[PDB]
Amino acid sequence: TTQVTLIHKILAAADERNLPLWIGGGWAIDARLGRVTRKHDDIDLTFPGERRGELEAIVEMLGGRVMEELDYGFLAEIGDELLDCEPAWWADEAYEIAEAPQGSCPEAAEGVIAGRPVRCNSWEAIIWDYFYYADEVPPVDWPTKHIESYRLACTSLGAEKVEVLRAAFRSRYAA
Ligand SMILES: [Cl-]
Ligand SMILES: [Mg+2]
Ligand SMILES: [Mg+2]
Ligand SMILES: [Mg+2]
Repeated sequence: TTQVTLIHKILAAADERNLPLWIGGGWAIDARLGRVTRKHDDIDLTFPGERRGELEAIVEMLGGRVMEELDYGFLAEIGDELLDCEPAWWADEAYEIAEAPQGSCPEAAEGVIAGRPVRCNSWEAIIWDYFYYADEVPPVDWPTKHIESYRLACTSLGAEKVEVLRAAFRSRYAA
């Protein structure tokens, strides 16, 4: 239960600092479902961009380090575990991931991990990121774990909403 214990430690330290953090990616799907559905390669977090130093301080306090700087976030390691961290920026009434559908970082805790309520990115934000992935790697060539996590997110949001979101993504990035 290494990752669950680590998620709880990170969120405890963030709560103490009044620092909201959103679980993202595959763990966000499992958190919203309230069920662990597979083994996860890492823990994805969305953090307030202007408070990055506070997240880095949590990482250091837990004995980890920032490992890799990305174009739109950073990777950290704590022990044998990887954190894939991306910023969200204040947009008047909420934090938002750049270019994501509005509502990407809801204020209420909408998931549960091992009995703990947790903030997590919205289904629309979760699914939106798979759309970027489809432009990168053809979906027919996706690892089955991604195919399965995608279809689970789409079952949870519903086919109607997913079709409309996909169409909006195509219109956004049409050239
Ligand atoms: Cl950043
Ligand atoms: Mg991940
Ligand atoms: Mg990741
Ligand atoms: Mg919402």
